[PDB]
Amino acid sequence: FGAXAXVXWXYXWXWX
Amino acid sequence: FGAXAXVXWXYXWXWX
Repeated sequence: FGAXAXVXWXYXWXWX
Repeated sequence: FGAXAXVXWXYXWXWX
């Protein structure tokens, strides 16, 4: 979750 | 992964 990877920001779901 | 939850910063493994 959040800023890095998973869901949120960076790598996976949500946004860059 | 990273800043939020999972492994890294915030909620789960690593650091606050």
